[PDB]
Amino acid sequence: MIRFILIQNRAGKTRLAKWYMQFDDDEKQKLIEEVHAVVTVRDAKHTNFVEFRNFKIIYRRYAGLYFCICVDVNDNNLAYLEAIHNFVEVLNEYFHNVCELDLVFNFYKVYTVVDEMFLAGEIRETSQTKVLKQLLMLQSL
Amino acid sequence: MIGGLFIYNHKGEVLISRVYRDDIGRNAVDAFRVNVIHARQQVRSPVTNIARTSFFHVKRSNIWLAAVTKQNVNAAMVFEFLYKMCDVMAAYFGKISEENIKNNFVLIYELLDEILDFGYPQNSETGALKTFITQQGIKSGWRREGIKYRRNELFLDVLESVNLLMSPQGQVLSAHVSGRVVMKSYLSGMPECKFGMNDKIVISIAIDDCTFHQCVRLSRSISFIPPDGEFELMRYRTTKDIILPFRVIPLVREVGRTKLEVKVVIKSNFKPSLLAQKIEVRIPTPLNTSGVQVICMKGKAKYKASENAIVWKIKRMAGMKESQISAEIELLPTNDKKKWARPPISMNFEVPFAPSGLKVRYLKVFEPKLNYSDHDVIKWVRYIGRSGIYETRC
Amino acid sequence: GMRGLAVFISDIRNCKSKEAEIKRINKELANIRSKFKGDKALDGYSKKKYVCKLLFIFLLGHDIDFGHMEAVNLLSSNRYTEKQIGYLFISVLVNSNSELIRLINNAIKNDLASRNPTFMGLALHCIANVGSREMAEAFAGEIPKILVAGDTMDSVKQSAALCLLRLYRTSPDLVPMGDWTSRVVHLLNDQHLGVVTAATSLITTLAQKNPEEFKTSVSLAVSRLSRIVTSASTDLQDYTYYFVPAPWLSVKLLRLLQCYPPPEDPAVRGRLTECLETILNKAQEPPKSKKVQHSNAKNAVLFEAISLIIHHDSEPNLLVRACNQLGQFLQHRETNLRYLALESMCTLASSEFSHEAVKTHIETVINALKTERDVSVRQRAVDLLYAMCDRSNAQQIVAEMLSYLETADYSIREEIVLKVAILAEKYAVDYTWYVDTILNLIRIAGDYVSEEVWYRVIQIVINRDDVQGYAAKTVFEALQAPACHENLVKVGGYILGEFGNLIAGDPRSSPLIQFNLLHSKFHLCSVPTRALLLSTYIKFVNLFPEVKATIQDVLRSDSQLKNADVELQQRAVEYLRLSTVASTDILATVLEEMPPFP
Amino acid sequence: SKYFTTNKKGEIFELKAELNNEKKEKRKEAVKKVIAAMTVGKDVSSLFPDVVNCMQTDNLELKKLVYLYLMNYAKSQPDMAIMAVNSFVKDCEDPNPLIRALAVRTMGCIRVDKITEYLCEPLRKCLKDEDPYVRKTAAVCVAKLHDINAQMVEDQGFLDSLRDLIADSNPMVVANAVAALSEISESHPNSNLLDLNPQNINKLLTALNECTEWGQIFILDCLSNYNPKDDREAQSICERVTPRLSHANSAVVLSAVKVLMKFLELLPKDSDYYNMLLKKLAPPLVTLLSGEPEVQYVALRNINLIVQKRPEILKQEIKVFFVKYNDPIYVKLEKLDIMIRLASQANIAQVLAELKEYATEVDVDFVRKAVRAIGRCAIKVEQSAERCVSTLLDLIQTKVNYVVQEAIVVIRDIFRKYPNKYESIIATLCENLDSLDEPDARAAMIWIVGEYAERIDNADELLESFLEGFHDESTQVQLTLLTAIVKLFLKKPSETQELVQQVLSLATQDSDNPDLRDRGYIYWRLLSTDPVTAKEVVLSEKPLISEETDLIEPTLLDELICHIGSLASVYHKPPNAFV
Repeated sequence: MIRFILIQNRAGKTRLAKWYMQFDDDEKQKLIEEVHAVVTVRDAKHTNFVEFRNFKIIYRRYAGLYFCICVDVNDNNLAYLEAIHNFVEVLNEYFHNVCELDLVFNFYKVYTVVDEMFLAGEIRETSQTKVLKQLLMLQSL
Repeated sequence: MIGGLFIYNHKGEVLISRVYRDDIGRNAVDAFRVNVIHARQQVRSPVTNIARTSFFHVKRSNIWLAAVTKQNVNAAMVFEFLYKMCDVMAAYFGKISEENIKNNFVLIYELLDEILDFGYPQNSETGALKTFITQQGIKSGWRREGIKYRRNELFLDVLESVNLLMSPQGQVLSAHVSGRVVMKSYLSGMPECKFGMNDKIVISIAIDDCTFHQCVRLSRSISFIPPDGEFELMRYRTTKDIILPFRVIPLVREVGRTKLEVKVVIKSNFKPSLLAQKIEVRIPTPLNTSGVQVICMKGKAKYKASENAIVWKIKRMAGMKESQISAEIELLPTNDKKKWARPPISMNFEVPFAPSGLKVRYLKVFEPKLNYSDHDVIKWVRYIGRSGIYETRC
Repeated sequence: GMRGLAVFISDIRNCKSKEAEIKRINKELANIRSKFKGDKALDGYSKKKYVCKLLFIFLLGHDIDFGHMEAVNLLSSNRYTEKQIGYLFISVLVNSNSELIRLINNAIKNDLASRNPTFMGLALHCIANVGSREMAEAFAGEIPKILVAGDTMDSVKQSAALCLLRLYRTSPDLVPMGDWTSRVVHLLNDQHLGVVTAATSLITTLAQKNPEEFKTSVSLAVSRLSRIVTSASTDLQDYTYYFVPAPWLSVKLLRLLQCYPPPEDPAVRGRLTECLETILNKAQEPPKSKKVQHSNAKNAVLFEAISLIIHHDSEPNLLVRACNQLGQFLQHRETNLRYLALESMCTLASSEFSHEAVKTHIETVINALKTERDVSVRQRAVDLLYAMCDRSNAQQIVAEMLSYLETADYSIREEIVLKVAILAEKYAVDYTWYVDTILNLIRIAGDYVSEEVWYRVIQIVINRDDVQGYAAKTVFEALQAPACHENLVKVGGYILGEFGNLIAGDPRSSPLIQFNLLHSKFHLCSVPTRALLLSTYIKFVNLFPEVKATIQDVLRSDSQLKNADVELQQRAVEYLRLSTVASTDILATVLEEMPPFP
Repeated sequence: SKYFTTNKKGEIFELKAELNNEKKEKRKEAVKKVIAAMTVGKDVSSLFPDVVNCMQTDNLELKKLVYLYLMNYAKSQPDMAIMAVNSFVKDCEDPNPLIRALAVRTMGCIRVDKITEYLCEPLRKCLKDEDPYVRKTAAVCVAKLHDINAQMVEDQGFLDSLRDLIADSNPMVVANAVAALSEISESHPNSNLLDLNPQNINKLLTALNECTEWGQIFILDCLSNYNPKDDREAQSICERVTPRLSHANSAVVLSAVKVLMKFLELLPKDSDYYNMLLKKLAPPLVTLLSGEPEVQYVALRNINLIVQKRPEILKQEIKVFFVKYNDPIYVKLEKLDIMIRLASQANIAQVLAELKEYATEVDVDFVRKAVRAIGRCAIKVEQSAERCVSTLLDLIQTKVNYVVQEAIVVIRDIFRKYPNKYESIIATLCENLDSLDEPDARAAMIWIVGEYAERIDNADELLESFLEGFHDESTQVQLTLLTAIVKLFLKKPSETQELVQQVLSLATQDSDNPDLRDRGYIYWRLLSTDPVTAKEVVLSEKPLISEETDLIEPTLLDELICHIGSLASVYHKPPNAFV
């Protein structure tokens, strides 16, 4: 399953954090710092599948942004990497060439999208067309 | 003459840098961040040489200042310049803190470019820099009276527990140490104790913690009055620069679906003059295990069907050694499915040192009314490191 | 429509110091709490804006200790946006007021009672994200009825299935196994693929512990998998991700099939084998697009199929084809594919039907290790090499590791030398090969060899070697380098002292040259090495009467007699008095044939 | 691809637009933000030309912050900054020569092969200026230019200009050029450092009293290389250098000490000046030790060599080198070493009164080193061995573990130095036999039991207690157990036949150690061959040992004294060791 989803910048400021397991604020901050430290050191030649405590992290870089999903050791890697890319594509389509400021100024809509695709630590919906239609219908209200 | 200057935070991330000679690359920065800031057993010294490069370091609060050179520089020059520059910065914006560095990056860069030219500390009186710099800094009840003892005594015990989860290839997935200091003092009167200790302690997921007694006073040094009998002075949890006493290497070979071979090698990563005692290694075995043939040249090994594990007991072991246990397991083919999910190998030990690297520097006991001092008091100090959850994935 | 918050982000970003940020946030918090605590009635839109601002303040990092009352009141509103804001705030920040928790439970019950799909979706998302004990005890009996009702919308069905998943994971004792299982199983035939995905996830988790109730889903799973893999480019266009039909659903279905024994029905097994063969055949085809995402999407399903094939382990042809495909993946640009293929072959290494197939890729594995830049790929390749090492290829694998040692990184050297020692001890057929391998290992990486290995090599050289001349010549050749170090010096001193007579015939290994080389090594090592070398010297005195005098002046030097160490002084004194006193025939009695190890 | 890379509504476009404004009020903030982003590692290359366009301004701050970014980029991306010299060259004719000096420094900070065309010409025109600071900066960047590998045909002219710059009325400038010449002389050709002794030395000694704090250091460092030729001239130089007790903590004082000790050659007692100079050299060294801990550490490292070369200077000043409780450990160890160095037969009664004190504190490292120092005292002074042994027995009786182990290890060495003098002590040691956990302490105890075997009637039982757990022990304790048991056999035969057979069986057969087996056979082949020769071979008289540990190579010591102030005297290694 999925433990948490993070969208971060290079400077370390967390742009989005979704948690699917119980944690405290200090523990959450420590985990965020550890994830940032682990992801930043690695270069582009390295793999995207990095062990982290007793889980693993599937991460992708988009310019100055880092998208991270923390999953169990026995879970599939390529499927969740493509889930990351699908999520990024839908974010780009919905925000009309999304940028970092778009995520900053519309955190609640991003939370709605993340709930639409990921729920209870699993993949909920995969189609871009249906997700976009639902989001447009909600925005029409 | 000064190769370059670096300013680091407590966590080990470089706050600022300024390199004056190209003969010093980022390898030097990494070497300082590893061998000095994150040293484990390195002997402390202000001037350290590594890879034919000399580093002079000065600590101010939780900030590190390093002057880097590759030549035979005048040693007193570097330290006098560091003191003068620290005094100048303190005069410009008061106390030296990481937040102040973040706010006055620009002024720091201007000062470094101004007072230090190519490594040559030109005339840099604080009064005369006002003309040359056009910027302005941004400033910002527990012990009864009437206690008597025939003799003065005290015991200190630093009790620590180390917890480790390690990957099969040797990557340290997680590690943290929980410790406490226990003081048992038979002292006559109302003594005052100054406790001095080194920098290994800063003042679910394990996070750094430090909690003192009610009698502790902070102003480095810790001043207190010991209550009679035994009491817990301070407790703490640390996560950085842990010293791991042991390293376990498992090698598991699955011969088809009927046999199995497990070879475990344990190594002792501490000094040869220290001795760990009561070592026990728990090696799991699959549920459908008909029997096991185990051979080891150190300690004794036995199989437990009720617990379904191999217990390997070593009475004691010295530092910088190695040991190996090899077991051949025969499996009855009941079900050709439900692969044996390997649980981690467990370790228990006791080491006569603090794995977190803590070391007590001094303890001065002064009595105002009576006449005795720390020379009269008899002092014992014991370190007891122990294993908590010590697991290596197999 | 919130200009104040929009300018709030800009104003807080414009702060030039931490004090400014703290002052601004404290002022805004004071304003918000004063407005809530005021007696003036304010509209619900202001409530929404201020709750959003508080949520932003919390996400900034600082704490919030109030505002729950307004957020909980927002749930009863009939405007969707206010309800979403309230539910988001409640999910992010949890309060311990029991009456407040009960009021939230009642409001969520009222929303569930409604027939609006969106409100039901919001309520289910709140339950799944919070997942507290109170929510479980309130809605465990209610959620499955919502899931199995035939008039519910598809989105509500997906959300309800995942909610039941979350409650089962967090509260397993509070969810009984009822009669709703048949509907859950039948959900796999729904035309909406998202419903199938949610049902597959829930069924996988439940059957991980209760196989009998859901064992009937295998036929539906294999039929849907066949329909997915045999579909054309104009079919299932809604769920087709970069020319790949339904990657995630197929992956989930294969994961579901992985937790069950092989199907009992022969028709089901035939269909499954057909599906796996079709997937592998489609994988061998050239890519249909240059985009990497198509490659990743296809490879995910491919690796899931391979894992299922390994798990079942009943089709030799499938295993051979999987081995061929995995071996093909080693010659690929992407590092991820190489890593995953190495893991998969290491899994295959423990299978009876594919030992030869995995062995065939030995040259490819060695080349990948030799040309590898990533450390993790190197480690997995080394583990694979150790895993597939057998009697026939033991020599090749050991030679490959020894050849790698010269240019190896220091971090991996300990693991490499340990594995090399284990393999050499295990597969030792010819004593000459074992002795040569151990001596080469020492000469290369003695800084990482233990103290048992070079006890064993000397024990074997003594007991039954018939290679004593071979043992001595290799050591004599190896000791001539300036980089010689501790373990090599020790074993070389012992071997030379014991068997210099066997190679003293050659003009390149005369006794004087041997002694000169050893004494050149002498003054650079620690005290146990020096004691061993002194025993070697007294051996030389008895073996070579021509060099005795030259040796004696070495002992008599002030560096030995007055040495600070006790052991060196005792050895020097004893040996000097042994050579000088008695006679030459007496000395040969103390230094006899060295009876062999027990 | 280009995901999140768009620059239509991003902060990069906003920053680029903000840099094109003509208002300095927002321009200063934009430049500060750019500098901060560059510090945080952001890529601001696309904004580089705009910052270049910011350089064409009249305000002082804006240019200063722009040159700060240029200096930042000079080390980061030299190629980008190389092409900007066309604006730097046209800045040496304006008023306010501090701008000219800043431009010269920044231009010298760039390392480009073709930059010489834009660098060689201005320098020859900047040494002749009204403002001496321009000449100072030029002298500084001369060394930076010399760092670049080039033929430098005009090096003769550069050195002539630097030499002519010394004879200048105005103080930190000349004590910057002397440092530049000292740096150049570090790579000294066969003909370098022309000895214009009279005028240059007179000018240096005249400007020495007027230079800045670092000026005295540079001048003294340069002068230390000089070799005098006249006894009267040497006396004059020493008399001129002695008043250096300046407010500078060490560097000035240490350099003055270096110069005086290198310039130390004269008649022994023909003139009452050698004694006066030796007396004057003590107060500055003594007052050096009151500085910050790092400077204390450097001063102690230098005082070690000073005491080594000539102990007469610090003969009676041992009271200063006592250890304070709050000092850092790296200063405590040096203080202990110096204390042991100065321990003469007169002050032992007080030095030993302190070392014992240091053995009753908490710091374990210092406790072990203090016990070792108690041991070192008894080998350096033969009239205090009884007192040192009494102190060690008291420290054994205090019943602390780490004190007892080190005390036994040290008593072994004291016994080896003075045989057949402390036989009665042995019994008191044995009672403290159950608290030996180190292998050094166990080895020392077994060795002591092996010796004096006739003075102990209980040695047999003591060694039988050791033999039971023969394995699971270090190799050195096994070796010393073999030697001790064999020695015991040769003194008490006909009653220990069980011991030797047992220990030789344990070493020969049970132990797989090669050299241990060799020694087992070597001993076995003596006892069974002839008991006459074996007694002479094993129990032969062992020659005594001198205290050779506390000594240094005279040539190395002379070189270090030649290099007192530098890092050569801190590592105590030759300068060629680190390069």
